[PDB]
Amino acid sequence: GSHMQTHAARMRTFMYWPSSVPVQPEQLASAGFYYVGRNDDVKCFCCDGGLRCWESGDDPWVEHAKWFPRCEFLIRMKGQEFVDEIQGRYPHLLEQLLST
Ligand SMILES: C[C@@H]1CN(CC(=O)N2CC(C)(C)c3ncc(Cc4ccc(F)cc4)cc32)[C@@H](CN2CCOC[C@H]2C)C[NH2+]1
Ligand SMILES: [Zn+2]
Repeated sequence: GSHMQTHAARMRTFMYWPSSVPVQPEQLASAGFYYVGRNDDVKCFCCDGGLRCWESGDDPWVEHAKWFPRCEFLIRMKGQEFVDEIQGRYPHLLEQLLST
């Protein structure tokens, strides 16, 4: 999309985020997601991928890589190797583990 490109702008959309959803605004906004204003529906500012029905223990970066692996914002922030491993591809696991 053309909006919500900054972390601060994404955070502002969470003003009416329901307090009972077990995933928090900071986690979502960091992973590129902003609140669309209905239920627990979020969208990525970059790939426009939509996610809902957040569950306790969900990791927004893992959900981003599981559903929208070609997102250029996801790749810039987390790197192609992170996305590959979420997609079940491990030819570069040792180097990944070593590098960090
Ligand atoms: C966090 C986790 C996500 N998960 C998948 C999910 O949310 N995806 C996967 C898919 C990309 C196929 C998809 N496409 C449309 C919508 C709808 C939408 C959401 C936001 C929005 F702004 C506008 C529309 C959701 C959605 C949940 C399980 N989902 C729940 C829905 O049915 C599919 C199922 C697999 C569990 N929680
Ligand atoms: Zn995205």
